Amino acid sequence: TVVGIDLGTTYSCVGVFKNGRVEIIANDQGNRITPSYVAGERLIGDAAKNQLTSNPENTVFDAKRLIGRTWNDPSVQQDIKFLPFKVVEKKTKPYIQVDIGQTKTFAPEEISAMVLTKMKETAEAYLGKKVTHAVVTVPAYFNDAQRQATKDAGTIAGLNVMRIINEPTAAAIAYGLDKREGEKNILVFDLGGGTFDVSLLTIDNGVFEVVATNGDTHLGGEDFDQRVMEHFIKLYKKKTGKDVRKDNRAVQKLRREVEKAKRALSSQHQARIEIESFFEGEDFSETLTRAKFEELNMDLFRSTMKPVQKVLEDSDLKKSDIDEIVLVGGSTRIPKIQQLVKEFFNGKEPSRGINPDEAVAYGAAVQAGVLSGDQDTGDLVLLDVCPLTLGIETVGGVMTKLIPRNTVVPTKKSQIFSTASDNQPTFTIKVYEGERPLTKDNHLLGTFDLTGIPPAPRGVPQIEVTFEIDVNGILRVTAEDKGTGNKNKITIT
Repeated sequence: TVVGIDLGTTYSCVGVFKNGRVEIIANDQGNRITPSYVAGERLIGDAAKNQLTSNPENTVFDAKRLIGRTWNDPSVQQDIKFLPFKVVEKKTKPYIQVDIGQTKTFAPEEISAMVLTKMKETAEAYLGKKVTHAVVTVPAYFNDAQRQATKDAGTIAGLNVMRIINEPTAAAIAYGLDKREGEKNILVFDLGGGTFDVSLLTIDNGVFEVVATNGDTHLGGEDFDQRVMEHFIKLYKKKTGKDVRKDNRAVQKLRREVEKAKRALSSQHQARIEIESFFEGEDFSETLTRAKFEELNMDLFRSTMKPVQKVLEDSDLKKSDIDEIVLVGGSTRIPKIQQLVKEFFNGKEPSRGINPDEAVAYGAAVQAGVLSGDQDTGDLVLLDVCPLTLGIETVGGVMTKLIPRNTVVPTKKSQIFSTASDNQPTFTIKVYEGERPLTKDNHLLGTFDLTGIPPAPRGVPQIEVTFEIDVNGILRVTAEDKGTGNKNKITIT
């Protein structure tokens, strides 16, 4: 069976379509999203990320920033300034050098391969079978090199990447926006852990097109965490006099608490940050209000509107021209974000229902099912049918059908006719092809007579007219006096 994988900058997610529903699969730790992190032993996911504070030089993350790019790419030269691990050119490509005290050099797609191996190892456990096929998502702005590099990361991990799909397109498919009538302008607002992407999608009768894209490559949920961590470190110093910044474990534990507290503030107006051994055996427990969280981050929040205005004016659209707003990324749970977006679109409510950090993985899994042979319902048999309507002329030049259009061949169909006059001694069978009610508007294929009808009043004699089509398309029309056994036939080609 084939799975859907969201391979994100900061977190990755895996889903699958089974028993008429998509299932987002939790990992060994029970988390439905896995950090895109790799760190004597080799660690992948939550374990690797927990090591960052103590061993930054040899903890690899944000490989998606480098994948399928050249060393002299201004984006690469900019990003390597703030990455703690060693990035070196080799044949014009950026390579990551870490200490396993063995030193090793990894291509970005090799780090991504390890992350995909973990997501593959998450789905196999749940399903109880080996996973060999996947639909993998990429940002809409990815070029062929970045798409191929992502394909190669799947191949190294032992997956047949059937399709590579745009992240905004996958989000739209999760909300079933592909299964509506007419044309729709859709904005995708994607605020992830480390990246902000805005995408203007057009859908005209099932067909998706990415009109324009914008955002900020260095804005995400983790920037909101940093602002809160700053606040509580400053406050703890003021409350006590202990500076905590250089205590690896203190910052590690504070980050965990701020992440969970932030998520609670998406549901409630107050959350408690409780650390048990914060610094030198001292406990720390404080309340963070929603109001205080919003105050610390309001300028970051307001900055997400600027790229939204740019995609609109780059695509020659007004706010009014937008039909749907789809929210993607964990950070779009933040009530103030949803409030700002709604305010921006003069009272229009963004689309919600799917957990916004699972939306891309959900949509990937839907397309996965569409290419999955496991979802087999029932088989078809081709029918041989007659493309034309065949019949005979009745009193008044009326078209009486014996073989309707799309009747299956071979066939034998009989209808009973009688005389239109008292002691009528003969019938003329006039064979017609066409759809019109008067035979004058239809095509004559031929005629024959049936003579020697014994005398009787009108409507009393009983004649069976039979139309026979065999395999060759040979039409054979028979008229039989059922009373006597009198017969005549014609064969039309």
